[PDB]
Order: sequence, then C-alpha cells, then structure tokens
Amino acid sequence: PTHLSVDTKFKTEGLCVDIPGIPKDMTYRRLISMMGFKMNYQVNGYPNMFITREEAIRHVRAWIGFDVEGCHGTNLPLQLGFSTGVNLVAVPTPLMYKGLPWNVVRIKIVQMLSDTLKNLSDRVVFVLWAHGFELTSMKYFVKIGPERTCCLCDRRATCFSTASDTYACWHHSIGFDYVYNPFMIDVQQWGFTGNLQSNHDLYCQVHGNAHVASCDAIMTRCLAVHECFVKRVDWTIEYPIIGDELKINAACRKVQHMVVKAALLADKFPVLHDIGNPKAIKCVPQADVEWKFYDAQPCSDKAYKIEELFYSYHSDKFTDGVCLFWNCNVDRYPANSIVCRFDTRVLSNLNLPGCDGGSLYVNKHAFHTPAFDKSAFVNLKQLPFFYYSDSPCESHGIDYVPLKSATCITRCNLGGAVCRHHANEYRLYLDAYNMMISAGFSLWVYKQFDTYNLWNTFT
Ligand SMILES: O=C(COC(F)F)N1C[C@H]2CCC[C@H]2C1
Ligand SMILES: [Zn+2]
Ligand SMILES: [Zn+2]
Ligand SMILES: [Zn+2]
Repeated sequence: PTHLSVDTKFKTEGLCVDIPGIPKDMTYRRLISMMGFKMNYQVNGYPNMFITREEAIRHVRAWIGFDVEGCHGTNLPLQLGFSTGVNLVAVPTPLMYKGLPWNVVRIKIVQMLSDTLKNLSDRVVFVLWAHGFELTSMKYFVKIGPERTCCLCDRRATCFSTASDTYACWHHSIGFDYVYNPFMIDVQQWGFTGNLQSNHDLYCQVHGNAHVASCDAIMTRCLAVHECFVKRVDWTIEYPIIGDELKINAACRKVQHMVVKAALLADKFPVLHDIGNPKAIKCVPQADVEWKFYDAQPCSDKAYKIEELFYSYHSDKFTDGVCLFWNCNVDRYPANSIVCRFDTRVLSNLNLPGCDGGSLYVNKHAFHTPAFDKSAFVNLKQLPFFYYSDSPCESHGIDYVPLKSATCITRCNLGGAVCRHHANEYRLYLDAYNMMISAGFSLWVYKQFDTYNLWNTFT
C-alpha cells in the first residue's frame, strides 16, 4: 500500500450534475479512461493520476486548488480557477482573464504552474472538489506517459512541448504548452456531507465565495489543508530541503541563546518558566536561574488561551521571574515574557497559505500556525537588535574593516574599540538575526528590558 490503486472505487455522486447518468460503480481505472487518458499498462513510475491522502500530505508544497465552472461542455466556454487567484476563460472555437482558445490557455497554465511551483516542489497536485468539468477539461492541457527527466537538467519532468517534442521541469519550461504527468486528489472522496462552501465556512472566515472558479479553488485547497494539517497532525513526515531551512534553524538557536542569556543578566530573574516544546532543553545551560519546563505542543488550530495554559491549579506563580514562549503561540502574553512568534503573513518558499488566516510553515516538518494577531503582544514591546558577549577578546585563526556599533555589547566596545574577534562574531550574529527575522519570526520582550543593564556585567 504505497500508491492509490487504479482499481479503488471512486464515488461519482458529486459528478452527476455536470455528468448525468454517471455509473454509481466507478474505479480510478475507468474514470481516467473516461477522461481521455490511456494508461496502456505502464510500470514507469506513474501508477495513477490520482493519489492517496498520505501521498498528498507528503507533497503538500505541490498543491494547487483547481475548479472549473461551466460559464455558459465543448459547446460552452469554461472558467478555469486556480488557488493562485487566477481565472482563465477557455473557448472551444481574483484575476479574471477574457475568453481565449485552449492552445493559448494551456501555455498560460504552464507559465503559472511553473512560476508558482519551481522553488516549491518537483510536481503539481491538482486539489479538486470534483463536480465533472475539471476532469473533462484536463485532456486539453494535460499529457501523460512514463516518468521522465528535464531536457535541460536532472529534475523530473513536469511540462511538455508539442513544438519541440521535448520535456522540462518547472525551471526550464519557458514556451512549454502541456502539463506533463500531474497528480490530483478529490477532496469529495473523503466523506463530506454537503457542498464546498458549507464545509469550508465551518473552519475559515478569511476566504469568501465571490462565485468565481478561483474562489472555489482557494476554498478547496484551504479545506484540504484544514483536514490534513489543522485537525490531523503528523509531525513524523519529513520534507525536503528547498531553501534556507538550515541557516534559519541555526539562526533561531543562536538568537534564542543570546536573547534569553541577556535577559537573565540584565534582570537576574530567579525563575524561568519555559512554556512550549515538550522536547526542549535549557537554551542557556550555564545560567544561574531555576529552569522549570511546561509541555505544550504547537497549536495548529487556534492560539492557546493563557487562562487555560496557566490557571485551574508547576511553580503555579507564573508572575515570579520570566516566561519564555519560544514559538508557543498564545492569545495574550503575560507582561513578564520573552516571546518568539512566527508571523504568518510573511511571504516565502517555506510559508504556504493556510486555514482561517493561519499559514502552513514547512521547515523539515509541516506546522499549521494560527493567524498572527498584533494584540497578543499588548503587555510586551518589540525586542531590539543587540549582540552581547562576555567571551575574551581573542582573534584565533576573512578580512577586517573596523566595526563601529552602539548595539555591540562587549568589553572592547566598553573600552572604546571593538576587537577583530567580536567584530566577526557581531557581523555573523547580525546575519543569523536578519535571516531569522526575514524568515518571518518576530521577537518581543517585557517593557523593562534595557540593554544598558548589560554593560555593568563586565566589572
Ligand atoms: O472524455 C470526456 C469528454 O467527452 C469526450 F467526448 F470528449 N470526459 C472526461 C471524463 C470526466 C468524467 C466523464 C468523462 C467525460
Ligand atoms: Zn530542468
Ligand atoms: Zn479558507
Ligand atoms: Zn572583544
């Protein structure tokens, strides 16, 4: 049981309005055949156009919600809608494009999918809420066959060109006209009572139905993400490295050590309440403080209520000392906190649009994150950049341009001149910091946090 068998049944009920008289008994094998695709018994890595829910989750980065609306059936024009917000009108002679033939529409489809997916995935997964027209229209922009490699590289083939008779991946597909060997999943096959809007609206207020095909494409992919990442959570599924994942994670660990170490020196809190990851370790192992840990998994639905995390009877006194919420998303942070909160609005290859304003952050693992809300941080202030060091000024072992900064909290800068070692360390840390900030993480601290209190820690 690795792939979805072509002899598995397909419920055709949601298909009988666009396709009246459709057989109740239907398989993937009969469906694909009906759609105009000859599989020809092929053992070349393409067993089925349709995929399992587990395979769809593994290839979430590849998801594109797709919906076709019968605008007026080879006699009438079709409105193609994609979760990218695009709307194409195809004729058989929220970006709403006018009526054009299939030969020109298919070119735009390859451009759009290639530009959206090149940095994200090795494939496309057409996420559907199948009513009939989306499956009839696939023969006009899709070609299938044995699994292939790009004509210009070693990545797997995702497009095809009828002009040059060649294949290409998402990167080298300029001028290509066919979507080669795509994947798809029908969300209606998962046992839903009622239509798309009714089921989507149960979990999301952010996507509205303007009645265009792209709105349904967005609601479909949203509902698919809710089902697989919000209500169901699988943190065992690993995901490929497609960006700055290792530098972002390394930066995160450096920023946390720094920020937490400095707060303990500036305000000498006797106790630290570490609320978050049940698999966490002391980020400042040599600190004087009393480290008390409290397990809390990453919330994927709605941000935790601070009342339910702390109260109902542990130190019990969370007001004693400082609270460290490192990626533990709560509705309103106490005033004595140090917080790292991922901003779901950040635009990146790691961040995918989520459910109810939240986002799917995929970095080694998929984490659906609740919508960033600026009000969560009313009793806190933004933590400013600073680099603190108590290490000796010793170069050991790159070139040098004198460093001048007010945010380099070191003994050398106290003395009047920053040494080469602390200048390399400051610049390296500022890069890790800028990396982590740009990757969408925001840092917040208690209002009394003053870096002026760190200069006295060398006496
Ligand atoms: O092949 C077609 C369109 O008709 C043909 F004559 F062009 N289709 C695609 C399949 C979708 C399920 C029912 C099938 C109808
Ligand atoms: Zn290529
Ligand atoms: Zn939604
Ligand atoms: Zn120094």
